[PDB]
Amino acid sequence: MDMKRRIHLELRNRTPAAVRELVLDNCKSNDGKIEGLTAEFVNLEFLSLINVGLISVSNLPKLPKLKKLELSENRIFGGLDMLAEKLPNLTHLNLSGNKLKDISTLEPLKKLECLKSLDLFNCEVTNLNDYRESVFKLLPQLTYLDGYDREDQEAPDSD
Amino acid sequence: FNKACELTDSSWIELDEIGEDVAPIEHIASMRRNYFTAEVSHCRATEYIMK
Amino acid sequence: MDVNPTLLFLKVPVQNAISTTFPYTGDPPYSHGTGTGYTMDTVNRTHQYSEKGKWTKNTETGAPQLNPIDGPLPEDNEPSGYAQTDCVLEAMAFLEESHPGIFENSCLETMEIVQQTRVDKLTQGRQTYDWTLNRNQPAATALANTIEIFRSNGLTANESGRLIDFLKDVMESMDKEEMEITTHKKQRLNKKSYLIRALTLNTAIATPGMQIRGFVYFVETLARSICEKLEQSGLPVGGNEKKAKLANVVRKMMTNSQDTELSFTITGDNTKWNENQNPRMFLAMITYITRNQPEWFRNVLSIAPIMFSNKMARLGRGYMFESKSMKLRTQIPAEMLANIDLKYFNELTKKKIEKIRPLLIDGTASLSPGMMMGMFNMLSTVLGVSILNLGQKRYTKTTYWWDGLQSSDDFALIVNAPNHEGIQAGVDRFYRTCKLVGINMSKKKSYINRTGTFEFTSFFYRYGFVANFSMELPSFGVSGINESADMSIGVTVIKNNMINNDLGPATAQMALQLFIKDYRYTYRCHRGDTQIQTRRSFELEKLWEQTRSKAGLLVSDGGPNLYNIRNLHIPEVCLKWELMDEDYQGRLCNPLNPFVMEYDAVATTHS
Amino acid sequence: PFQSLVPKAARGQYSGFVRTLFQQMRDVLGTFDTVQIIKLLPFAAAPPKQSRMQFSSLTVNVRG
Repeated sequence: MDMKRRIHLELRNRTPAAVRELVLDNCKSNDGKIEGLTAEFVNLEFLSLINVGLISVSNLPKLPKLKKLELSENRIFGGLDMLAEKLPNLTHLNLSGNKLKDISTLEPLKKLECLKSLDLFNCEVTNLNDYRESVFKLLPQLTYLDGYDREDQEAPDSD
Repeated sequence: FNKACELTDSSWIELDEIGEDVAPIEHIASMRRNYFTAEVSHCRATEYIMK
Repeated sequence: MDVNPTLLFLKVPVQNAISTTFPYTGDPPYSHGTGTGYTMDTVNRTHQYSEKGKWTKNTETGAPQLNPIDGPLPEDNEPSGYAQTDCVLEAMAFLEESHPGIFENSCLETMEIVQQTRVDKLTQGRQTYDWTLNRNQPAATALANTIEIFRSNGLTANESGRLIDFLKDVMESMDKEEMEITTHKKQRLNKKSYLIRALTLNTAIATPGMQIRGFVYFVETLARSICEKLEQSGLPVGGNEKKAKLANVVRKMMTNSQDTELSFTITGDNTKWNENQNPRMFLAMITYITRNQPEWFRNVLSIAPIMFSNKMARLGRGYMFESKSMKLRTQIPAEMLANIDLKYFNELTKKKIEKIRPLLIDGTASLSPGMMMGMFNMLSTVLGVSILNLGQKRYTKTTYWWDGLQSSDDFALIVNAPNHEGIQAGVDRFYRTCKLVGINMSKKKSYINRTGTFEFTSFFYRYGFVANFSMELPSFGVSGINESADMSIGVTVIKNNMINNDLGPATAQMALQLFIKDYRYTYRCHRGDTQIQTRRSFELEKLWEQTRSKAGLLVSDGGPNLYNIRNLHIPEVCLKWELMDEDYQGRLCNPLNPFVMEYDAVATTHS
Repeated sequence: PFQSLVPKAARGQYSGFVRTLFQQMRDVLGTFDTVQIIKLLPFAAAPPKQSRMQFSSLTVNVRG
């Protein structure tokens, strides 16, 4: 079941304007891009693209209200500049298990105003020295990187 | 090596005391040693040492 | 970031952060080079470097012997042991001329030393080969066994106690027609077998037997007495004093080296030092040092080279064969290398065995051509200094003149000249004059750079600053004798280590901290305040409660440490004297105990 | 002078902590212990920094 199918399977005869949390993981990508979602999704605030073979997020929809996006287990190697404009209100991003290999790749996220968490587990960029410090200086608004704030104090629950 | 050169949230080496520092050379030695021990007490290299 | 510690050298000169490049401070947990392979290879190499010599057969031992002295002059920039007797004698004559009376005074001092030294001085050493067991045992055991066997065979002059009498007994033993060795086993060795057993080295990768050591000691005593008078030599000294010599030499060659005279320093290293020095040449130079001297002195001093030049070598433990299709692990002793079929071994080992087989006698391998490491270390330095003395500008009769430092296979040569061609010619005269005496400079371990920076036996000199990294950090742990002795030893270690092997104040203090930690953790004597709960805590707690002057308690009585740099030479019980409670003083140092440089300390209840 | 002994790395995080505690003695009427004030007062003389840690022991360096 590719995205276009499961989306409708998850649409559940409920109009796109009335979805607030959509879960689409392990499904597929057309070739390496999200296909099936459309801008009519306006009430969505939790999209989970986990394990969907995804080579980029170029053709992502426009979700004003998105706040909890997660692209873990995919193979994004850049092109995150789109997420800034297309998800102005995103405040919880989960890029774990992807193919990011440089701090430069995370430069585009600097212009997201309301960012609160960035999970970056199992990514080749996490093997660097002064990794967390460099990330926290490139993304000053961040207050939880990988789960801990600044002194390795776990992020409080109920987020 | 990159991860072995990083700080941690712990204090792995707990050294003991030394006599008072009277001689100026003693003061310089104590200053160097204290700065170093502060910079290396919390570290993953010390974790490997103690483990 | 990707951390690259070497990149630190982009900011700090290398000689400043040179310590970074030394991996270990301690003996590594691995064995680098040893065994039958690395001994057979050394034998083959020593014979290869002298292959154009004269082959003879030793009448007594009955083993082939290679004599390269006065052999063909070298023709390529490769090691050669063909030392020329005329060249060595001329070099030593010039050394005597430039330092009048040096040989005479050294000979007189050594002669005085010979007639006094006791046999006990022969047990203050390291492992030694027992000709009575074909094994290695500490010096005292070897000496005792040799003396017992000598007495059992009728030789008893060693009872006098003088070392020279023991040497006379050794020489007499070498003449006996049969030696009877009875071990705590009854065995008899004919003249040839015992002679081989006394002319053998076991596996510094080789240790001489007990017969050789007696004469080696006197020869090296003469060598030390000679070296102490040569400013060029740097072997007999150590620590801060050595750091002087470096500066001194750089001062000598730069006094007025400013009138365009280009100065250049060669940081060098002699390739295969031990495998080119020829004991025949050491005899040729000892016969020159001991001229116009009592015949007995010359005879006693000429017997170490004589015994080396006929020396044999035991290959080693042997090889280990592993069959991975049968899961078998067998061992082949070295004695069977003379007949075992040459199919098991690999190609390189097969070639080694084939090349060494002609030299195998009675399981050993004749090693006449060259010396072995660790022996005649201070007599080799004299030859090197003599070579360094041939650049005095009265012996070159030219415009380039060299003079430097050498420490037995480590040297730094300063080659002042008026222009670059002068430097390139004064380096060639040294590299060629130094090949005639069998010394081979290593071209792949040296380098020449303008004066003001070099390296000499790990004493890195840079523009007047000398960094001393020759010696390693000593073990900063409890000795393990008792509570009182360990504190006295451990503190003294740090003190005399700071004095001799340059140790920083801060690192000294941290070493003291680590020592105190180990001390308190071995003998459970943690501080009274500290909450560690051991079996000895309760008693230490109560004693803490009832002492008003808690500062006076010994570190072993759950008290506070008081040792800083300024008071590392003061014993504990005398440092913490005024601070003790009179009753505590009486209790600790009561002569009614039921309990009671090294360990210099006061006696207390802890012993 | 007391601030010289306290570790630099955690010199500030203590202050905040201690400061917060003292505020909770001025807001919760009826709670006031002199011993706690005289114990933790010198630890609160550095630029405070905020953290979510619950300190069990404030460390001070004497003679190494």
